[PDB]
Amino acid sequence: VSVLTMFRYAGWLDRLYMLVGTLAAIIHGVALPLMMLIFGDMTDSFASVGNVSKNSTNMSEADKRAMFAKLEEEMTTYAYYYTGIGAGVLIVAYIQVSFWCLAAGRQIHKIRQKFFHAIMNQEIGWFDVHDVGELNTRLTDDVSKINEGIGDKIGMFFQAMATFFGGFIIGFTRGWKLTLVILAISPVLGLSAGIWAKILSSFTDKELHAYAKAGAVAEEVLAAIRTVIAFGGQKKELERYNNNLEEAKRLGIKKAITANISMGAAFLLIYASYALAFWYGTSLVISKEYSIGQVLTVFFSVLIGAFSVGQASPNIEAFANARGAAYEVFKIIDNKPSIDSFSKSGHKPDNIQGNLEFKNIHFSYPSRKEVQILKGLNLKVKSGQTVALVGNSGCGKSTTVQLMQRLYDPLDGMVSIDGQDIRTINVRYLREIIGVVSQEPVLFATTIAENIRYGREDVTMDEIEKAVKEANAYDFIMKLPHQFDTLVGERGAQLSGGQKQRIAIARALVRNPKILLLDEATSALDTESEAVVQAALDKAREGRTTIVIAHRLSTVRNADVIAGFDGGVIVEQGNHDELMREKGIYFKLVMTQTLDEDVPPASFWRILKLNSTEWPYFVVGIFCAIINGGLQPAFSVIFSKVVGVFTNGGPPETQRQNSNLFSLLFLILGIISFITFFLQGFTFGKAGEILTKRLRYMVFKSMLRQDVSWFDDPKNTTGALTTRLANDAAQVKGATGSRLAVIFQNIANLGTGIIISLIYGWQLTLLLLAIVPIIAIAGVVEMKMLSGQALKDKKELEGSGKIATEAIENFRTVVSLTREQKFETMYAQSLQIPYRNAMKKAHVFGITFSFTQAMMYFSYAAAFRFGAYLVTQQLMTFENVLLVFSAIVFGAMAVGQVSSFAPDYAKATVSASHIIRIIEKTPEIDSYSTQGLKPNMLEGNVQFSGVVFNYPTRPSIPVLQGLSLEVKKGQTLALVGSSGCGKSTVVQLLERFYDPMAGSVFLDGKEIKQLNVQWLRAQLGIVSQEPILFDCSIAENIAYGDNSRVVSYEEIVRAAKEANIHQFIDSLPDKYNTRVGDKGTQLSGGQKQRIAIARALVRQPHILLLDEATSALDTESEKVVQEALDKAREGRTCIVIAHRLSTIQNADLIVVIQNGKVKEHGTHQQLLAQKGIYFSMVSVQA
Ligand SMILES: [Hg+2]
Ligand SMILES: [Hg+2]
Ligand SMILES: [Hg+2]
Ligand SMILES: [Hg+2]
Ligand SMILES: [Hg+2]
Ligand SMILES: [Hg+2]
Repeated sequence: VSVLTMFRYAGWLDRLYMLVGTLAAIIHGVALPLMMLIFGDMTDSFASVGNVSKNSTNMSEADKRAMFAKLEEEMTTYAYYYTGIGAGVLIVAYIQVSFWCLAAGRQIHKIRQKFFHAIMNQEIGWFDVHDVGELNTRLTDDVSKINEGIGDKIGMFFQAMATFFGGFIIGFTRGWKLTLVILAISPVLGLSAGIWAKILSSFTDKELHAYAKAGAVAEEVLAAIRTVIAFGGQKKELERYNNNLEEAKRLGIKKAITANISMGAAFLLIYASYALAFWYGTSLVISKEYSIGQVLTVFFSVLIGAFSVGQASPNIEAFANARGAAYEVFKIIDNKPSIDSFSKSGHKPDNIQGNLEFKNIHFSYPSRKEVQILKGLNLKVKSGQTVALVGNSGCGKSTTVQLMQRLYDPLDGMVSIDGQDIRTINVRYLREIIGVVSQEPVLFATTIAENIRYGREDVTMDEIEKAVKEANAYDFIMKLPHQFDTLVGERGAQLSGGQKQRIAIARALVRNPKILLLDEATSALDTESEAVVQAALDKAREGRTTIVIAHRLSTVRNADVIAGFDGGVIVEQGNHDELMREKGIYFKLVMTQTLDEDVPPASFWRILKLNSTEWPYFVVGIFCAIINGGLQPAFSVIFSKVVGVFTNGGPPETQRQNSNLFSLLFLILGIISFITFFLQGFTFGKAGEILTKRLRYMVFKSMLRQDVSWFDDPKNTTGALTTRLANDAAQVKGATGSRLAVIFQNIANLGTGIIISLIYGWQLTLLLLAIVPIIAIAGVVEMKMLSGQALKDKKELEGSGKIATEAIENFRTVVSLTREQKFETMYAQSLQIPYRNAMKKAHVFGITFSFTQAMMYFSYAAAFRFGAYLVTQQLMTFENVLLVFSAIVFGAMAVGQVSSFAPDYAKATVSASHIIRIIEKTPEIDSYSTQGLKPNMLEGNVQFSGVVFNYPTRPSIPVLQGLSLEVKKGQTLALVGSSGCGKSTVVQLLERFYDPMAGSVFLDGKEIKQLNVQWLRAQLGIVSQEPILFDCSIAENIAYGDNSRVVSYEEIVRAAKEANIHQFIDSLPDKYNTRVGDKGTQLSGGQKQRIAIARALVRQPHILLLDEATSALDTESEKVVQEALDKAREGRTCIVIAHRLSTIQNADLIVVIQNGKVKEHGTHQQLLAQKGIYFSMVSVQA
């Protein structure tokens, strides 16, 4: 049910095609082991012919007859075998995949649409809670996981039955208690394998989790770097914790590693154990009873069974996951909560006109406990009027303006439109009949026209034309390029909020209501526009009855009535002069107011070269690698031997021959490998450890040392970098361990196979190598195309989903709801196309998969057939075919390798290239001399000449175009610019973060072009807007490890002293010892700046960069700090730059720079004397 069933609902000819495909799956699995059996009977006839071949030494002609007999005979049998099966799979494989999509396909389509409309209907809850972000995200993420859940489930079914029926059909049928010898030994061994192996496997995971914890404590902060570049470079705290925990769980999860290893050793040691009881119990039960050399088929086949239970397991996992996902957040999906609103049938007050009536309504936000903002409120408002709501402490005004749209049903009491109660009339209708314009005016990415059209679907540009013009929009929309068809460069990002807002008004204007709510509308907008905007509002509302809430008491006046609010609290109602005449709230408040990137450079064999660089040595590992390899073909022969030396030979000793080869198979594989792993995993794994550590280090310092427009002008977020660090070291480790499983698999498969290929008598050797390359080639080609379709669909769906987020992500739609389905509808179209395309690709997956299995039979058949070729009287055609199985199984061996161990190279090589380009870099500023700190360079006179520059992005021309100023010593360079850039760039430039594109500078005596950077920054009393401190105790922060500068206590005290942060230092728990506590949050920026300043005056500079420092503070913070910055200066030169146009008066040389070019300068009154620019600045300052 629900879980599983709801999970699998929706589907007539769906459910039917489904059960059909399941069936195909069934028969298919059954194919694999039937195929086993037949391999058996062909093999038996093969023994009989080899047995009499063994006898030989007699009637030659009867050998030519007995032989061409079974030859051509089983030759017929082989034919009908590849046939029956072969054709079989092709047909049914294609069928089970047609299961996959036909099913999941339609099933999701249905899902998809229900959810789209579902979300769009959850209404005010979809704001009430839900990250919304986390939502759309889940829309796609989950929807898809459902998909995988369905077609893979099919895969399982199929295998569930090749295992079930195999282990059965043969696991019993053949042997009658011998097949049980199977059941017995076999399933039992298989038991020890499953347990022990899986035991450690869980053990492994636990190892990996503890790893993860250590890796986070391997992270810490890595941002704020600007502050940290003027700091120097942590460099050692990072390494410290890094290699600490890493090494730890390195070798540790590396024991579980060398335990995954020790695990390969498990399953495999225990694999050859299989071989043990396998052959053992076999041989005994082959010299006594059931003497066939065909126990093979049986036991061997039951083995196939185990393997299949494996594949079945991952498929099942898939199912369950997709279930959990959909099903649970499906009740989140399907489910039709709503009721807090709806958008269907209802009541219709077509009387048009009427008065609003807020009657005795209490209400608290959706968040169950906040105060009932509307704490019992009554109000009424006549028609054609326009009422002003006046509040400030938030939480009310806006809200009544809220439910006046039924946004939320009234907690208690009620409201009435016209004369009926809001709740009673239908929504779509209400919402329409209620024009509304709030602050944030949002415009979807489209033409102006289309946005107004959103206001009203059907409607002709003649009406829009009217609309705009009515909302004074007609002018700009006309001069602006393209006209109404002009767009809106992705989101409402292209024009001024002023016009945005206007456009809106137009939108709502075509909606043409009878109620109009203006939520501060005009607000948060430039003054002049505010005018124009309110202007359009005016020409809009009187026709309509309107409730407006706002702060511009200036635009309040003309209120037919006002009401007193201020954070949920109704009081004084009435006309202006009345609420002023009251000298109450109105009057009161009235007077109070007066992460993408991927790069082309690869690294052909380079990270190999550099590999070994990132390497000490471990030939040892590669050593056993070679052995592991041989180990495999070895098996090929040891087995081929058994069967051989028992399918044709001398009677006595066959027990010892058996028994021997049996144990041989065990001791050999079992041990050798257990070993192989243990060892190799030890050495090579350790290579992964180190490589990754000495790597995270290498890279990190590369960054610390790096700098300049890296973060100075990036698109390499803190994340992108923490990312790089962790993920990349890992990956690379991968590129090296890979070179290892390379020499290895290599020798094994080929080398060994080829030698034994010599003993191959050129008729199979060749017979196969042709086959393996082709079937191998399939593995590849198939997976390839499978990816193409996967990604491309991700694209089409991306168009759709991208736009479905546009909506859900923009709820400021339900506002009008005049799009709803219309919306998700446009997306119904998009889908539509990717849907038809989906049915096809369904088919595709099928044909492909199938064709692969057809290769299955083709391969085998041709093989065994050709091999057998010519056994007329006993010729070069006999047992050797078993070594043929050896080279076929060889190709399959290497297959294990590609589909196992480290990341398919790839992502690892990519990651390598990446972390390599990053580790290469250009220090740009480590050491250097460019002076020798001469014991006189203390003057501190700053020189800026020519100074032309633009932070790399130069196309936006520079913000410094031919600049030149300077600053005497022990004094104060006053900086007053336009805004933002300019003041910053200057500072920086001194800090020589970015070097001027032309011209030069002299902190005193010579090219702050070429002066030793580290020293240049030795002196820099820098303190900016947003201070900051990494979490050391403030005593340490204070002690900002500028360099060798030791934590001079009394020094840190000197700072705290003139810092005036001492006020917190005197008492405040733990005093200096108090860590910034939680990275900061526990102290006002005022105190913070006190510390920053400390830091600085602790450095005992000579020059100072006071970048608008206090430009966000208040009273005694501001002031006291100016007292700090005060005594902080005059002892040294300092460019105090700011937007404190006021307190800037105490300046030595005040320069008025106009972004790029300096236009005014001199002393204050002298500047005013120069009535003009600086003047206007002071005249606006008022
Ligand atoms: Hg599919
Ligand atoms: Hg609130
Ligand atoms: Hg090895
Ligand atoms: Hg800038
Ligand atoms: Hg710190
Ligand atoms: Hg200053």
